[PDB]
Amino acid sequence: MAERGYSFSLTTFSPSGKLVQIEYALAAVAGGAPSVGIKAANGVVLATEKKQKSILYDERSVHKVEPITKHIGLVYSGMGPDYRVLVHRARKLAQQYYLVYQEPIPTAQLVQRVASVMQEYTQSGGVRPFGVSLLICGWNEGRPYLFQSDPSGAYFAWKATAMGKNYVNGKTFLEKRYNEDLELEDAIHTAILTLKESFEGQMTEDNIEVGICNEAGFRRLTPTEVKDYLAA
Amino acid sequence: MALASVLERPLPVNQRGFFGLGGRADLLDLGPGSLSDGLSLAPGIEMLHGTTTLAFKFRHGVIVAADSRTVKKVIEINPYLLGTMAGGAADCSFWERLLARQCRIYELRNKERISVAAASKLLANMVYQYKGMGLSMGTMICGWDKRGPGLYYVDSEGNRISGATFSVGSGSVYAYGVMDRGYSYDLEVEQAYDLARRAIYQATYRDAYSGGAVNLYHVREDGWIRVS
Amino acid sequence: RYDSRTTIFSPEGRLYQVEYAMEAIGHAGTCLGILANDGVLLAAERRNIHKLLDEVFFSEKIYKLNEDMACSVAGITSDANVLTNELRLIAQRYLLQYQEPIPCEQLVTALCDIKQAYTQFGGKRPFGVSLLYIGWDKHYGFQLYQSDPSGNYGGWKATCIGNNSAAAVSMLKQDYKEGEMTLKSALALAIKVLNKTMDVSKLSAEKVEIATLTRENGKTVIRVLKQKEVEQLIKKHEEEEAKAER
Amino acid sequence: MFRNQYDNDVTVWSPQGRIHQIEYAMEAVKQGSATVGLKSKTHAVLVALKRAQSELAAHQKKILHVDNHIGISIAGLTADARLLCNFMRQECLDSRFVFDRPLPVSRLVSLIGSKTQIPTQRYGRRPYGVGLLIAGYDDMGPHIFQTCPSANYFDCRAMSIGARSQSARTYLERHMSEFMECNLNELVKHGLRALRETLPAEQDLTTKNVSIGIVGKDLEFTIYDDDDVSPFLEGLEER
Amino acid sequence: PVTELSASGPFESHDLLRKGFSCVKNELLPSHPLELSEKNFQLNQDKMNFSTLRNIQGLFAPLKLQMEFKAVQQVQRLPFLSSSNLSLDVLRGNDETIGFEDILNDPSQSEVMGEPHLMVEYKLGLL
Amino acid sequence: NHWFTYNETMTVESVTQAVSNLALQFGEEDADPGAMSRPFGVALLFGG
Amino acid sequence: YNGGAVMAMKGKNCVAIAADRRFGIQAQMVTTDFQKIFPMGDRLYIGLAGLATDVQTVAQRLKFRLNLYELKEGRQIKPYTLMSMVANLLYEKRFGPYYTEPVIAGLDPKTFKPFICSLDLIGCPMVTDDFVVSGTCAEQMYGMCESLWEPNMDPDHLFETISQAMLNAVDRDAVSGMGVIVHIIEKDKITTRTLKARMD
Amino acid sequence: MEYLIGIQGPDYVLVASDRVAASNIVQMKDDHDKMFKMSEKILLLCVGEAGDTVQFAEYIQKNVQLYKMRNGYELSPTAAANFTRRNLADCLRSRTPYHVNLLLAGYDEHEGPALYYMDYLAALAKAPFAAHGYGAFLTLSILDRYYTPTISRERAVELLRKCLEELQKRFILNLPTFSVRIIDKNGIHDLDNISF
Amino acid sequence: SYDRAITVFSPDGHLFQVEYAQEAVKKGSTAVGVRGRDIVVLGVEKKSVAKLQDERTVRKICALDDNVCMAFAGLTADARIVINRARVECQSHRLTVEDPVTVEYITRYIASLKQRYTQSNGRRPFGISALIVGFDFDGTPRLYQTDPSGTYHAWKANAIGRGAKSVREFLEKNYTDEAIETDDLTIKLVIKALLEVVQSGGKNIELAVMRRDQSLKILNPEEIEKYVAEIEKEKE
Amino acid sequence: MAAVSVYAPPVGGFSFDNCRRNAVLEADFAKRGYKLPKVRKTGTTIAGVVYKDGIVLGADTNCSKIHFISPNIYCCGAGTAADTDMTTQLISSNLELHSLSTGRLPRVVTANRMLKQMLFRYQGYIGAALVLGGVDVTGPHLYSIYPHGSTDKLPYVTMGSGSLAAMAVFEDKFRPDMEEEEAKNLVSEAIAAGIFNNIDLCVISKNKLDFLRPYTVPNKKGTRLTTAVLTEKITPLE
Repeated sequence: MAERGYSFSLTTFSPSGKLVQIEYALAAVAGGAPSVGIKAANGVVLATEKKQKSILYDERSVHKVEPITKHIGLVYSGMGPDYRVLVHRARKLAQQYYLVYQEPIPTAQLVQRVASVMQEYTQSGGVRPFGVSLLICGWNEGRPYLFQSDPSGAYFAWKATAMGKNYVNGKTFLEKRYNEDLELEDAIHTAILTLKESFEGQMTEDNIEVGICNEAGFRRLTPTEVKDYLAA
Repeated sequence: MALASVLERPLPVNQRGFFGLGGRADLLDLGPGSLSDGLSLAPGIEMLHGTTTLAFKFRHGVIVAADSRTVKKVIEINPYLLGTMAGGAADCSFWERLLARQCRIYELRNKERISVAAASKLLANMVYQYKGMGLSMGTMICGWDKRGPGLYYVDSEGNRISGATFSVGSGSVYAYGVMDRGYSYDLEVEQAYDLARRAIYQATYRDAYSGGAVNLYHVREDGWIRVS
Repeated sequence: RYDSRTTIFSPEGRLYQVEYAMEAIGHAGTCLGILANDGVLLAAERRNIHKLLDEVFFSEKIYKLNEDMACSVAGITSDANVLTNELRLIAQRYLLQYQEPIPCEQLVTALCDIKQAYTQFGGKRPFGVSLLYIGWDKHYGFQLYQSDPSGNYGGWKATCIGNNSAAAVSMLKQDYKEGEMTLKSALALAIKVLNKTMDVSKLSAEKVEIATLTRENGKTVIRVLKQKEVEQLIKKHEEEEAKAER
Repeated sequence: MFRNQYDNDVTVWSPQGRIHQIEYAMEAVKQGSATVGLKSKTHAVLVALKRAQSELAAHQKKILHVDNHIGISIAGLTADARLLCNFMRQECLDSRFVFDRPLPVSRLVSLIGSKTQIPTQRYGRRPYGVGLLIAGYDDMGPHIFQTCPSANYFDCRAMSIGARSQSARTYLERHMSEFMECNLNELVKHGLRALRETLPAEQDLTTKNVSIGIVGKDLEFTIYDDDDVSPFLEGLEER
Repeated sequence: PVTELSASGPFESHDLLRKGFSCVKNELLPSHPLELSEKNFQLNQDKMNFSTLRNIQGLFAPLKLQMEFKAVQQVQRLPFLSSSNLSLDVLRGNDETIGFEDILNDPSQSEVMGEPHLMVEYKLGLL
Repeated sequence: NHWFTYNETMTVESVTQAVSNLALQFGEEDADPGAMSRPFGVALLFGG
Repeated sequence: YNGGAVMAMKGKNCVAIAADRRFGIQAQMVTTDFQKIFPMGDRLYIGLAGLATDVQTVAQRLKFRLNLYELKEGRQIKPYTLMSMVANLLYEKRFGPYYTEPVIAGLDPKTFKPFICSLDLIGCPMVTDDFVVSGTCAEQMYGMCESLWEPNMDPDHLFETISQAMLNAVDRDAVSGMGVIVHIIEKDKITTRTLKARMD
Repeated sequence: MEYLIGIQGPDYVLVASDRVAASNIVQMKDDHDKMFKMSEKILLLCVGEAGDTVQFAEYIQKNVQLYKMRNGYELSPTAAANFTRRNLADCLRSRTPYHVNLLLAGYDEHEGPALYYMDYLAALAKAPFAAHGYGAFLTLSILDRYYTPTISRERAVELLRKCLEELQKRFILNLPTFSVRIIDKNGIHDLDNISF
Repeated sequence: SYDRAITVFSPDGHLFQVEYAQEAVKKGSTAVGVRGRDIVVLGVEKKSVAKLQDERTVRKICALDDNVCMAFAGLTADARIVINRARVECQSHRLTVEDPVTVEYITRYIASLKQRYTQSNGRRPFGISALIVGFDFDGTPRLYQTDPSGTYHAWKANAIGRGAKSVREFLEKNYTDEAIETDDLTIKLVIKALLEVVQSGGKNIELAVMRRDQSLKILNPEEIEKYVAEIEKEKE
Repeated sequence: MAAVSVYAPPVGGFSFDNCRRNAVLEADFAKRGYKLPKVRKTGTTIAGVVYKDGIVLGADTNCSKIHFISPNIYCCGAGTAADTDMTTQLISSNLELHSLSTGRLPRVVTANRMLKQMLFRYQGYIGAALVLGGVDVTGPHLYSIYPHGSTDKLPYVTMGSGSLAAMAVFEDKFRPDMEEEEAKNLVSEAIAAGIFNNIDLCVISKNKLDFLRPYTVPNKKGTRLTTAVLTEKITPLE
């Protein structure tokens, strides 16, 4: 599959205008672990599937659902190291915004700055795109936000979405069950169900990760809280 | 070695002789009598100084005249361009040697001679770059180009004045006076006035140090001449 | 001789990578700009029309750059974000230095110099973005420019970029009346063209965003039409097409 | 045949463990014209064959002056020889400036070795295509050094480099047992006979095609050319 | 009194309209004690780190750090557009600290930027 | 430059040597940017 | 040289910002009569007392940053955020400051709650809920503002009080050619009045 | 010992400047033009140091002309005033003591006349009348006493003569010949030198 | 041994990438420049005009200073870059030496910029050729031409672009001293040369003249049509 | 716009323009009595002690001189007001980044290092003299950082105008391992002895602070707390 070398360079358009090395970076996202974001009427839900699924993992060590500030939180599907490098950058950008304006960064502003970093990585040559698509959940101005930034650096505002493996079926599932008036609790139920759609066997509180964002701010649910949600 | 070379710093650690926040650093600063001679681009308190000069434009040229003689009071920039001295001797000589270098490079490139406006402007730029650093120039660029006779006063303080009568020095006040002239003086009558004016300086002195005749000059159309 | 770099001419003088960059827009949504006697407009097709997409910033495609200018991109979206940010920066830098709003063609020229720099130095992908600018300045009045990935701009009285730009341009060239355009007739023509060139679906005031620029009492008014007005324009067009049929 | 992927760059090791651009640079040395260096107990002479297209041109300047005690004879690319000669001259100046004494020949040659080793490891470079015969005189006596495109240097009793220099080296190996007690005249004659051995049986050494450079205990480095070589060539028996 | 007039050879040429207002008269004594300490701070910090690496570990350590810095700084954005220095910060260790260079006088909104081609070919050493 | 520094005319061979120092500096592009990166495609004939 | 004097007071759902004007003056040297109060928004103003050149530079750079912020965020700036932007700029000098000292006086475009502030030349803000003063006459300006300010004023009482404080502060028995310009920001309108002491 | 002065009328701007370039280490005729033509309808009057003023005004002139060449139209008097203010601010901070006092006069078809004062610290102020140099306060007091917005070109010239003669009264000095120029919808016009 | 690299000679000794940039020049609209006695004229064909276009924005004749002018053929974006650099250089030269650029000085600068871009195979040459007309400071009319390689020459009349060969043949056969006596004859000779490649003439022709001591003046379509009508009358 | 005079991209940080201009201008104005604007100072008594399981930090008041750096670390400042504000804000955001990566609540030594190295970098030209104090897994730590970049780890410390009276009170009545009330009263008493010719109090206690739960971002709120006329003109808007 080497279209005259249009396939191997990041800075070469194909004769049809495609950039078929940024869509191969979108195939790294669509081969990552499933993620779900559901923007309820009073909060956002970020549920993902953990790759650290065996008993030998310290679960106070490394997490896939991360906070950026008190009110913004991320999940990803794709390549984990790229996520970590972008997460530390997003945290720095949020703190620079606070230091300048004395106000927490809005979700849209953070998404824009992170997407500009990703875009930079898709244009030089001698470098490689990011293999992660992020979901950013935030709460500003009494209004939830759910965004998605893909490896190309093009972000989208969503009501509900699904990433990672089996995300077309996940989005089809979400379309049939999302309604705007959904409350955050029913959103958590729906997000766990959408993960349960494309999941490799029995789902425990220790092989999925959930993080919510409401008025009180972004918070990652503890394994007991996820256990309680799964039991219902 | 190849890695430090691929890096192209050069910084005093990726070298040889580094033993702290610096050390010998490839020769403890010791180097060579230059790496490049000249022929390429690359505490002494007793500098020398000057005294009295005229210059007027004309109908037939521009006429420099200086307080006799020894010492030098008029720099001979090139066959078609003249200049006087005031202030530091080294300053005037060096910066107008650089100007003559520029004028000759211009003539070689463009196949026509530089104009007086351009030459005086180049000099004014060169000495304006180091304004306030103690350069002492009082030159007075005169020549003849496609626009006719040219006369400019260029200074180390950034001044560059065009004019048809200039005078620098001690007898300047008496020499600018006595400059009762006309743009249509005959050549002999012009030599007359410049002689008389340097004289009305020295009607209170006589031949000696910065004393002698008048070191007269004359910038014709085909280059200057020395009248006497 | 070949098309692997932007810094290589084919043996007939063609820069093939720039031509491929310009081929990316023909996929993007149809952006349309029309110049009238009393205003300018930008009609843009809402490409992202999925069910679960959120209600977003005041416009997906239309961006404000000044008090006096707006743009409407078509092509790669991330490059477009970078370019609109730099447009706003360029305009504020002109205002800072001269204390006057930037004239429209000077902004277009500056951005197109940026785009050309990316088509000239090797190891840098050109911007797959074609922009469409509308504005007002004290020199030339209402202006409408276009720009393409090669950094190559031009001023128009009606132009289209994006999907089906050629059919739209043929229709505008047939129906745009030079000198006798008002903003209402320009809006009617915009709906008509943007209808006949969006024939993948039936036109509705949820797949189009329209922004008009006018001058009211000495200030420019960039206004993005509300969803309840674009419906009225679409009804006016449908009733007109019913009358013109029988 | 299996060699094409591994010989286009000096940064590629061939699966036999060989850099091939280094060997091709050594060939570039062989493409010059023969020059000979030999030393006695008191003198170090450099003899070179000049080509001038055989008519209408001043011959190549094949023996160059580096310092009062160092001179070099070149074979190979001329641009590289000039770059290396500029380096040698600058290093000799630096030694005289900082330390007031003539730079030792061995130290200079070591510096050349490092300088010419860097291109044979780095990207975007090529080895130096010139080989030198450095004749020096310092506190340790006469010296003859041979530098290579591979960045190797050798301490020689005598050496010939260039095109068809194997014949000169055969002569020098045959006759090196008597070089040390030779005086200047017959040492230069020995070098001349070796250089002649690098020629067809018909051609003979003339003043037009022979350049000589002597350094020694009393001499500073002097180059003899085009009419100054006549005292040395007059006494050279036929072949 | 700085000496150094290369004046042996003060033949250098400048672009008058682009040099702006340069005053070599006062370009020998910084305007503030902190002017150069802040201008060259990442430079001096790199030099301090390379010096300690050299003195403790060897030539290889600064060489590898400089080689990584050179590599990441080269897949970048053309100089007339602001870059993020994401990989360079991860290498230098500034991915989790905010200094005053980060919040004051933001480079992303410069208030002044030159021509694209002039800034690119100045970075290339062409003037 | 030679006239400025030494107050005399540069000889023919010295001019040719300076031009040669400029002309032999190709390849090695990432060492002194503004260098040439290929041989000059011109032969000169200095006659003086 | 006289830097000037800029003042701000709070009323009930209304703010006032005032500065002196110098009606009659034929002074010389550095500029004296400059523009001090700049609209930074629909209901947001900044007063800038100090060196005239630095007042203009600060106003222009502030408008640069504010225009960029409002385009990127698509929202009208808030008074406290303007305070923080002004502080960030002033402090990015800090070693060589701008000789200007601002006051922000505006209305928040959500609840139209008054906000007043005053920074120094390197940007240390002081947010009070009664009045601020900024200039070379801060001592008697403060005394007069303390003596006259009453809580929960209305637009007319606000105008009267701020005019009295400015006039009787710059007084020095020298209100001759001394003017006062007063902007009264309210939820509905902005009323600018330029006034003189009756003595003249 | 420099003098600048400007009077703006309903459709014209009248400026005057003395012709002395003393620089008294050299003897020369006055002849000195302190007004630089930035464009077809803009004048920059500059007084201050020797050499530092001509260089600054020429830099500004080249940048104004470059704007015209690139853009096809000219900078307005206000945009040229603000560009000058920014550049004088940049030059005043690069170049230690740098006293360049400016007075920009101009005309715009869609803005009318425009006079701009600018002190040695680069604080631009649009003014109806202005003056720099010696006795500036006294000229300003006279102008303020007598300047009316609808003043005529002839009356403005006569008021200018009043200012100069009344400065000659208060200060017993030479008062050299003053270049006088006017800017109206037809460009810069030279008027007769005020000489006394 | 091929093209595809800017700095690689072919075994015949050809740098083909520069020659392909000149191929890029040979596709642009024809630009004709004629040097007269006291007027210098420039004319470019308006190839495939679109009715819904502001023609002010797609002009190919530009003023570099008050005495120098320039028309180009090739890629228009490269031309915009080169033109604006030339404008800055004209003003900078005036700042350096006070004198207006001679037309050769700015031709040399433009060629040096193009020649900088023909080095370093990490850069791309400018695919434009320019016709720089003007008047020197002493009043001599000039006409120069640069090409992508960095090579410039002085001409009496010239054509660049597509159909430059036919127009240059016409100019050689028709440029005499009797075609230059008046300003009008120079203008009509440029229009006649352009009518050799332009179909439906007059509306596809962009004239701009520059008389001595005067600025560039673009001729509006009315004046151009009057000149074309005069030409057809002179055809009889 | 593309300025012609720009070759290299601008950078960020402190500006150092106006430096020579301000030097000449301040020398000129001081020779005429013109009173350029000055910076605000916050010289007031700030004091702190370490009791058995925490620290108490105190200050004078109408303002708020006790800054927030971490849920477990707090700071008082004397010197230039803007300098203490900006210094503590920058170190607070750095410690937020540090804690948010590590998942641990910060250490007082980390804050001390950041402060002292930042204050050393700006060679005493940032006038922030601070009384840092907090509580980590290691225990209560009290520091006093000085504007030139020198710290001092102490059991009790005082700064400001009444520092000598308060230091005398501390040397009189400080004992290792006091109770929260005893230490609170001692800090208040030292401040009061330093003011007489209200008092803020920050109490960070070890048993009000969990160092085993993962760190989560705290929520923040904010700070900073006749004659007749003749109206010549009026102009309502909107």
